[PDB]
Amino acid sequence: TASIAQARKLVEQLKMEANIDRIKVSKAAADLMAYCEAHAKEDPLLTPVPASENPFR
Amino acid sequence: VMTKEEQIFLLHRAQAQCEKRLKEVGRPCLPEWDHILCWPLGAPGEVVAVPCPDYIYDFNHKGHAYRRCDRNGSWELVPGHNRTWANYSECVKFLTNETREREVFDRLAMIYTVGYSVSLASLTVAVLILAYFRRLHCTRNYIHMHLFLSFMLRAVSIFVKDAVLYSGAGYAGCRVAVTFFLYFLATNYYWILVEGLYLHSLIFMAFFSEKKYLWGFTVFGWGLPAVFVAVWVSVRATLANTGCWDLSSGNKKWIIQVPILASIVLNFILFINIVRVLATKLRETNTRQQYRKLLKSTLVLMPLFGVHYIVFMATPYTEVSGTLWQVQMHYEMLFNSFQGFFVAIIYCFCNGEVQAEIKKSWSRWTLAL
Amino acid sequence: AVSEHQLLHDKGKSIQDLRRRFFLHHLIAEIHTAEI
Amino acid sequence: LSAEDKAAVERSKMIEKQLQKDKQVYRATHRLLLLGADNSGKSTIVKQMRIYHVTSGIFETKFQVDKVNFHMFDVGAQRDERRKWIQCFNDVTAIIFVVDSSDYNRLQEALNDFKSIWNNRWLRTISVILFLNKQDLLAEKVLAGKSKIEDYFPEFARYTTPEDATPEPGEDPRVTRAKYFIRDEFLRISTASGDGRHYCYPHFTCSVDTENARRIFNDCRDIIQRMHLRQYELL
Amino acid sequence: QVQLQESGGGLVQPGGSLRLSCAASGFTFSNYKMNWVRQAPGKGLEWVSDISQSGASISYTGSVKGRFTISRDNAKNTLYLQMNSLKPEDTAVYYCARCPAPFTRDCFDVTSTTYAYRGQGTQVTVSSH
Amino acid sequence: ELDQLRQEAEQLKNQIRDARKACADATLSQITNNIDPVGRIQMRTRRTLRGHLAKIYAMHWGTDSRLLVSASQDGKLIIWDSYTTNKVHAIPLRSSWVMTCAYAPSGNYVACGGLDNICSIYNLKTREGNVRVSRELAGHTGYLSCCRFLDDNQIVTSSGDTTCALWDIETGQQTTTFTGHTGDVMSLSLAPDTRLFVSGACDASAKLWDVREGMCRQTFTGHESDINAICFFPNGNAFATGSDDATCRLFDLRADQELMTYSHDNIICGITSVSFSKSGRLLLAGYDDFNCNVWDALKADRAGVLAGHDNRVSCLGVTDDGMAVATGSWDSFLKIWNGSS
Ligand SMILES: CC(C)CCC[C@@H](C)[C@H]1CC[C@H]2[C@@H]3CC=C4C[C@@H](O)CC[C@]4(C)[C@H]3CC[C@]12C
Ligand SMILES: CC(C)CCC[C@@H](C)[C@H]1CC[C@H]2[C@@H]3CC=C4C[C@@H](O)CC[C@]4(C)[C@H]3CC[C@]12C
Ligand SMILES: CC(C)CCC[C@@H](C)[C@H]1CC[C@H]2[C@@H]3CC=C4C[C@@H](O)CC[C@]4(C)[C@H]3CC[C@]12C
Ligand SMILES: CC(C)CCC[C@@H](C)[C@H]1CC[C@H]2[C@@H]3CC=C4C[C@@H](O)CC[C@]4(C)[C@H]3CC[C@]12C
Ligand SMILES: CC(C)CCC[C@@H](C)[C@H]1CC[C@H]2[C@@H]3CC=C4C[C@@H](O)CC[C@]4(C)[C@H]3CC[C@]12C
Ligand SMILES: CC(C)CCC[C@@H](C)[C@H]1CC[C@H]2[C@@H]3CC=C4C[C@@H](O)CC[C@]4(C)[C@H]3CC[C@]12C
Ligand SMILES: CCCCCCCCCCCCCCCC(=O)O
Ligand SMILES: CCCCCCCCCCCCCCCC(=O)O
Ligand SMILES: CCCCCCCCCCCCCCCC(=O)O
Ligand SMILES: CCCCCCCCCCCCCCCC(=O)O
Ligand SMILES: CCCCCCCCCCCCCCCC(=O)O
Ligand SMILES: CCCCCCCCCCCCCCCC(=O)O
Ligand SMILES: CCCCCCCCCCCCCCCC(=O)O
Ligand SMILES: CCCCCCCCCCCCCCCC(=O)O
Ligand SMILES: CCCCCCCCCCCCCCCC(=O)O
Ligand SMILES: CCCCCCCCCCCCCCCC(=O)O
Ligand SMILES: CCCCCCCCCCCCCCCC(=O)O
Repeated sequence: TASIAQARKLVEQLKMEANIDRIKVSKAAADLMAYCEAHAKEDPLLTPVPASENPFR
Repeated sequence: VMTKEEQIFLLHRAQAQCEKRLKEVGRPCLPEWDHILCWPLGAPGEVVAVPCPDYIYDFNHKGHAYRRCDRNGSWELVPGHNRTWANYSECVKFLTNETREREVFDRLAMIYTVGYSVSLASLTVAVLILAYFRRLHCTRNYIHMHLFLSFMLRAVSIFVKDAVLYSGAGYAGCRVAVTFFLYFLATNYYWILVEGLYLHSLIFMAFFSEKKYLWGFTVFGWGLPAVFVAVWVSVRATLANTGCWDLSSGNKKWIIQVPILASIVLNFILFINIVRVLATKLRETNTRQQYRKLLKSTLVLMPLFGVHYIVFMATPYTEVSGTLWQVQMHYEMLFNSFQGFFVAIIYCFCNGEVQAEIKKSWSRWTLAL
Repeated sequence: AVSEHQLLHDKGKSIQDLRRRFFLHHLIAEIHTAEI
Repeated sequence: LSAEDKAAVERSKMIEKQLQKDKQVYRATHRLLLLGADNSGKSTIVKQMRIYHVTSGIFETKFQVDKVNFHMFDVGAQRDERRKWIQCFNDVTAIIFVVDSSDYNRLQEALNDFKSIWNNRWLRTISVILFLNKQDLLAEKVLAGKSKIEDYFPEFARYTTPEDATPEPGEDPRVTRAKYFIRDEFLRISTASGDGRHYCYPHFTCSVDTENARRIFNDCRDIIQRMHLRQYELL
Repeated sequence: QVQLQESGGGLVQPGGSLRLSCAASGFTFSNYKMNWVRQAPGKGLEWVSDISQSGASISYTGSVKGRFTISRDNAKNTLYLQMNSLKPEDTAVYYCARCPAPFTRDCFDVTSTTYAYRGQGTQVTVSSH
Repeated sequence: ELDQLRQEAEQLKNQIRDARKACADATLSQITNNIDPVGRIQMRTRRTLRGHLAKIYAMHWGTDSRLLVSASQDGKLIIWDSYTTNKVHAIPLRSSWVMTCAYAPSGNYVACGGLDNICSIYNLKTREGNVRVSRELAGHTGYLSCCRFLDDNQIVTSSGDTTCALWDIETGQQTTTFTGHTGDVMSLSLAPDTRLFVSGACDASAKLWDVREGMCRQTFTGHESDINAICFFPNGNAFATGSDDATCRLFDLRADQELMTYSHDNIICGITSVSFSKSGRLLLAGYDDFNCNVWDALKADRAGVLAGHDNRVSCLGVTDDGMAVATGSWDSFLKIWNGSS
């Protein structure tokens, strides 16, 4: 059967994915926490813009 | 029927005829202001009785009343000033005014007024509910709103007419009230017919372009009764124009009566066809439960059509009193007056779309707290 | 027929008839019945 | 300000007018969906009603009967999976489903496909039209007796002909029993779910049958009338 | 990751009995409907049987009506299918397949050629020796 | 022979799980316990766009945050002015069954596609002054599910053929073929740097793709059902997913695993569209229960409910400046939402 090629490609893809760099979830948590906090003031949805500056009167 | 304004005209013509006939050539004993006798011209001691003259109305001209004229020009009288002794009570034969007619009129008035009041309240609520929600905007709902508006106009016109000329000057206000009442009644009946016409067209003929007949149905339901009422008022004003239009004037009644009566038969036949189609669909879709659904659907569709008018459609005008008149009048002033409330109850409060919209609005309101 | 125009005609007839009643009755009473 | 916005307002009004004009022709046409297996004679059906009634993705066939425009779309070269793109076909007037009843092998797959379509949450609103194609092949093979149906459907040996079964003017009663048993099998699935939301219309269709367009037109009219009566809360 | 693995099979004499097992993982098994499919050699995939979420509704194919019994145990996270009264026409690779979306009453792409929520299957051969 | 390869592949799967577990220090919900909650958010419909005949399936926002394009199954594409509600263009599509639409970053091109398997491309800034079919792309044997623009000459395409492709506008041929998915690919989202993109398929998995190399880099299999919608975090280091199992998952590229899941007991219906805000603190996901829900991207609690649609919401979009959010559903109505002081 021709299914051998599919298995070989799956093995190659899994091997490629195995040799990648990974970062701890502790650093991942802080990256998203800081980004949202820094841009929280500039977010019209989080911080309601006054109706004078809001184009959607 | 002749009114007081015609009775005074007849009395004046009698006075004029006597005055012209008063110059002839025993004591004549000539009477006047009695508006009965102008006959005798002499023959003291005897007099002949003119039998119950016909020129006055509401008087059985089949008897006779005696008087007396004497030799010296005197009449039999105890109190002195009671001249021209008469026997007029032997011919009148119709007295003791009955109050049953007025009691029945007041009863029917009360019941139809309360029915129109409750129907107007319910239809106003239904109109407000339908006009608020945007999702309820549809051709079916547009025609329903038009029918409800016509019913409310009929109810308010009835209420106004109940006080224009039945309370307690010119006739301009009374004629306007009468013609408005007739126009609103005709428009209500024609819109009731239009409901069934639109349903039949949507089920049978259209199959497309349903939204293209809205203006046509609106014009047919509004303009045609207006033209009919215009013809009626023109005929009334140019033929007789006597008194107010509260009374009939002969065959001119059929100018409006026959057309509005005719729509009943057409709506009846449309209801026949639609119920037949419903029964055929129920039989084809496939039991004892089929009869229950058929009865449920046949009942609900009935008020929206001209049905229940066929019971007393063909009965001609009858007397004020009688078994046929009383039952027909009560039946009509009940069902016709309560029809609007029932139609509103069926097609606004019990409608699935309206209930769903009300539930959604209430859920949104309580969630905004 | 329509039973709301017939009612109007009947009530108008009743009112007019009652007025004519009162008129003719009071006239006849005054001229003749007071002597009885 | 207002001078420049006047052109935008005029363009918006023109676009609205064009949309309103196109709405009439859009609503006048009725959309249909054609579904079936490879063995089903969908190609023959579309060939018959595309001639008598005037990578590629899905196909489109336009035919007009009784001055009413109808549009039907076929699956085309799409993949076997259909659970994802079938939800967009929930606004069509009806689905024409073609079943081959002369094989007795893929019939079970046809039953499963019909059950999934009928019980689908998005397709439960719109009705499904059932066409039992290749009746002559079914009649011929059941007359021969070489291939049996009880082996694939043991309930057939105890099944009886319905009293309301109106047959053709002449044919073997064994054919009537076989064709109505298949119909009763399909209506059992159709009536197993759905409280009047959608209906099934069984019809017997042959490859050379020229009455398919009339049957579709009658079925579409019935669905439209039933939907209107449902909107009136009469059914 | 959602995965399925069937068990049970091998050479069985005609008229014997079998009992397949599969352990679902990676998803809420109690909220998903499960179907059984076998693939005969040289023939396409065909539906066999199915059982509802709570087991209240059970259906079977006409060819296997009454022959087989299907049951699920939510506690043990395992699906079962009893196979008795075998005949040599029943030789096929039995696969366990899931439905696409949970809390649904329609299961569409079970018989599809390629499905992402089916196990590898087990060989079942019924031959007389 | 196949058994040996399958056994070898099975072992490699355990290594990925062990590597992912080794980095699992603590849940993101635990570290976010000290942050201030967002609180209930009130959103009201400021503009209502109506005029579509059939159900609306997809829409996209422009770079200028002024014009948006919406796709409806009636075969008409209309560009709406969010500020003054006028329709600037109406494109009569050649195929009525359209499932997706895209807006070019420069505003000069608009693309759409669906069951026709052809990615129709329309030019707005034409010298003559009329919309026309610029180029039609063919080659996909399955339905067209999604498409996005990288620039005026390159367009990313997602179809149901379990494969994605990068198309050249001028050449009209597939520059690269993205292969590796097993189920139908539903939607993809482009990173802010227009360098890497991820796409969700109907196999409860997500993959990271590179437009330059054309090979997979990362794979996420946290979901349980088919992923319907997917969107990139504004920082380019994370992305959220929506599936039919009524749950939402956020994945990070560096961590290679989920951070937390968004789910609630009364929700039994899946998610159709999902997008982030400008700051990324708010995660708006369009659910099938006739309304949309706003989820906190750090606390994972419910922030608000965007109700008002009579049918399932099929598409959702947030402007580049976060000034407003527009949602399109199957009732042929577009609702634009904005906050208030
Ligand atoms: C449109 C916005 C403000 C949402 C709130 C909906 C309001 C305006 C709607 C929803 C339910 C409605 C009520 C439903 C029923 C009744 C009973 C009767 O007396 C008629 C009016 C009344 C009282 C309606 C008035 C309008 C109403 C209160
Ligand atoms: C609110 C809108 C829709 C309807 C208003 C109806 C108006 C025109 C009606 C309703 C009640 C009516 C009044 C009712 C009774 C009388 C006594 C009568 O001897 C003179 C006219 C007069 C004073 C009417 C004048 C017209 C009137 C004010
Ligand atoms: C609102 C609609 C239905 C009716 C409006 C018509 C107006 C002009 C009508 C309706 C009621 C009418 C009044 C009703 C009653 C009387 C007493 C009558 O001895 C003279 C006319 C007079 C004083 C009418 C004048 C005109 C009038 C005010
Ligand atoms: C006093 C009467 C005239 C008022 C209402 C009664 C009439 C109009 C109603 C009452 C019951 C109705 C019938 C009920 C059922 C059927 C059987 C169906 O196969 C044809 C319609 C038909 C025959 C209906 C015709 C209309 C009907 C006869
Ligand atoms: C006397 C004859 C000729 C007229 C018909 C009167 C009787 C039979 C009718 C008129 C009003 C009707 C009632 C009106 C209101 C309702 C509510 C609806 O939610 C169910 C039935 C019920 C409780 C009806 C029962 C039967 C009733 C049908
Ligand atoms: C029978 C003829 C003479 C009179 C016509 C009036 C009858 C048929 C009309 C008037 C009131 C109407 C009803 C109003 C409300 C309801 C409530 C419901 O749950 C059953 C339908 C029902 C009962 C309607 C059916 C038709 C109805 C009963
Ligand atoms: C569905 C309600 C029908 C009845 C409507 C209200 C009328 C009730 C009374 C009418 C008949 C009795 C007459 C009352 C007046 C009286 O004579 O004292
Ligand atoms: C539906 C809610 C309002 C219902 C109101 C019903 C009564 C309306 C007023 C008419 C009362 C009866 C006639 C007058 C009697 C009187 O004045 O004594
Ligand atoms: C919106 C609900 C109310 C609608 C309006 C109802 C008006 C009813 C008027 C009834 C007048 C009856 C007069 C009888 C004699 C009297 O009491 O003066
Ligand atoms: C827009 C809705 C209007 C509803 C009210 C309609 C009133 C109809 C006429 C009622 C007149 C009642 C008073 C009569 C005169 C009096 O006796 O004072
Ligand atoms: C469409 C409805 C109206 C058409 C018929 C109108 C007829 C009535 C007006 C003309 C006749 C007036 C009376 C003339 C004398 C007579 O007929 O004896
Ligand atoms: C459609 C217009 C109205 C109906 C047809 C015309 C009716 C009006 C003309 C009637 C006769 C004119 C002379 C009347 C003489 C009189 O006053 O006795
Ligand atoms: C189909 C609707 C037809 C409406 C008109 C029908 C024919 C007119 C009926 C009455 C004609 C005679 C009455 C007027 C004459 C008069 O009394 O002066
Ligand atoms: C299209 C269906 C028929 C339409 C016309 C129906 C007319 C029914 C009533 C005819 C007149 C009845 C009264 C005659 C005069 C009387 O005796 O008072
Ligand atoms: C719901 C049925 C119809 C309406 C109610 C029926 C009323 C019939 C009339 C009752 C009073 C008159 C009775 C006959 C004459 C009398 O002896 O007073
Ligand atoms: C003024 C008339 C009464 C008010 C209207 C009553 C009907 C509207 C609500 C529908 C109730 C349907 C019956 C089942 C539920 C219940 O008992 O309320
Ligand atoms: C008299 C005016 C108001 C009459 C009452 C109108 C109420 C409409 C909505 C009813 C409550 C929501 C639906 C409950 C379910 C049911 O109808 O059985």
